[PDB]
Amino acid sequence: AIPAFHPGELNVYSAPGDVADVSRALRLTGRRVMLVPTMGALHEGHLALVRAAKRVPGSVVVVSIFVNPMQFAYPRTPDDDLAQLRAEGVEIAFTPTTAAMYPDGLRTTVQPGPLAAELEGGPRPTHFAGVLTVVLKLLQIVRPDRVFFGEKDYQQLVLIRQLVADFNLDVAVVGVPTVREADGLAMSSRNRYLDPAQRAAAVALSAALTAAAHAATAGAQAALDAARAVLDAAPGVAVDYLELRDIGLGPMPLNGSGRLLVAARLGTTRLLDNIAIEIG
Amino acid sequence: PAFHPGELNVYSAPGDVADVSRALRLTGRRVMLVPTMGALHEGHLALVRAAKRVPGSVVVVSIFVNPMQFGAGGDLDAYPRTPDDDLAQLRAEGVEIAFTPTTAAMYPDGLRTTVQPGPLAAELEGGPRPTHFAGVLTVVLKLLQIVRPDRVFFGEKDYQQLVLIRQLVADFNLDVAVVGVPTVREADGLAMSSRNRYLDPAQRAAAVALSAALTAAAHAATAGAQAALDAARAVLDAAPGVAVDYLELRDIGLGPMPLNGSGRLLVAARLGTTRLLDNIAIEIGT
Ligand SMILES: Nc1ncnc2c1ncn2[C@@H]1O[C@H](CSCC[C@@H](O)CO)[C@@H](O)[C@H]1O
Ligand SMILES: Nc1ncnc2c1ncn2[C@@H]1O[C@H](CSCC[C@@H](O)CO)[C@@H](O)[C@H]1O
Repeated sequence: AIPAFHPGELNVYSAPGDVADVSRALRLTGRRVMLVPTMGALHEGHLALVRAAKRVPGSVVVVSIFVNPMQFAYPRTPDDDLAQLRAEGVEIAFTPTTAAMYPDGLRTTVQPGPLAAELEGGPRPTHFAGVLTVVLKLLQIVRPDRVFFGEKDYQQLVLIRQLVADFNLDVAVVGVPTVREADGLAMSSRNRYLDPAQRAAAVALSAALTAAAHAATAGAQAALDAARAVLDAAPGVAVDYLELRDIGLGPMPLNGSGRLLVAARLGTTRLLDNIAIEIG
Repeated sequence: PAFHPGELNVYSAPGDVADVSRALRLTGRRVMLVPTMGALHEGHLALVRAAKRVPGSVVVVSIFVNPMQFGAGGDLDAYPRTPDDDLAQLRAEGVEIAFTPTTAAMYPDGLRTTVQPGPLAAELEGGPRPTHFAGVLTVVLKLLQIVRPDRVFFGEKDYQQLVLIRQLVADFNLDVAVVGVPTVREADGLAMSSRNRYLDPAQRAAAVALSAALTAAAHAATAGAQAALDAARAVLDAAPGVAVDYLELRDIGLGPMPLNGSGRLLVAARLGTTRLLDNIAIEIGT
């Protein structure tokens, strides 16, 4: 017997089987199930995922809130997150416990391809296994038609595309453009940790990337050099990498579409950003 | 793509069987999946029959000699391929779908994202072959995603493989029921296997010691674990030219738990270059 679902209201489920049964029943009624995976502490960046999901005709939006210990006190405002979702007209929140997600501990897991050891995988060599493992599980629990990820974490988005292709998953992966503060800083929960000198310096990540994207008419080296100049003008910004790659994060082609990605530490706060680049 | 019912329909393209499967499921039919590497014998046909008896089912039998679950050199080229016989057997069984993918269609990016099994995969069959079960669970995952069956069928013969498939399915919340089917045996007890064709008359005669030892142990087990294990071992010791790789008594889930009353006794032995497996349910004190 299928759990209670009240249309037009926020329905919250903590049991994987409960959201699974409702998702299945809803799909049979001709809803298209959209999945928005989050780790809570929702800002406008996450709302852009929600709104992207909402605009699909027939959508019912499932937002998972689950702090996945496998990809690591993280920020935790449960009541506030649910209010944001309620305000957005999301009808399903999925809020499992760790015990619910991992009843048998870490046993079978996803091993990502080699890209998981590069870029963000340098400092954190197991982070992406954690991500792909919990993503695969949510996909199987919820069985969405489409799943939504922000372009801000571009490498995560690329690896999710690889997970979906590699395991023949029947879901469309949708990347949603980065939401930015008024000065271009990519929205992130971490931003609140920056002191005022750090927050002023943080602007150099996005400024560096936009410079590069416009410098790119003069070629790949001019793009990279323009980006480095901007980063070089910021104090207290320790660049971990600044790398131009093709859109699938392979080596950058001589001409064509690429992505430029940057990561930097401002004190104890690590920030990432990335931008589309067209070479020449 | 076309699907003619009451006939065997062979699809090579994953997209083709995916479309047909989905179409069938929407029309009411329940999809049964029986994954094989071909070279079918009566053991595989019990799997088919178990699938076939599920009411309203359509049966998909996949045939794919999965390069990822083989080590080098060596073994992959040596696995028997008898596809004419296979398809004929499936037709004779009233199976409606054979799925026969190419390596390129399954591994267009080579080994990129893969399944990493739990620690069980390092044990028993995994000992000499530490990448073996990653290969199996990777292809089984992909098959379940392509075919999206209601239930998937595996033999008890490869009992550790069954256990790990159950782990895959639990751990990744796969929406499929795993059905284990009892081992089909020759008249004397020899567990049916594609490997048996590599036993000459003498080795074939000796090979009965595997099932003899396990059934003796299952009967001796009223007298406890030591008695069960020592009975099996005596039968194996008395068998000409059987080299035992392992004989282990484990809990039914094979994992980080002690044996109590209920267990599984598993044997692997070499007859010349041919490596044979068998296992049996054990009840201690029963
Ligand atoms: N500023 C932003 N703009 C757009 N998307 C964003 C932003 N900030 C965060 N997100 C997006 O919000 C999601 C964060 S939680 C991801 C869960 C996954 O790891 C599995 O556990 C992710 O899709 C970010 O890329
Ligand atoms: N004698 C038997 N009785 C019952 N089932 C059997 C027997 N012999 C083999 N099988 C069963 O036939 C299947 C072999 S193909 C497994 C495919 C996997 O590695 C990924 O490609 C397996 O379910 C055996 O346990």
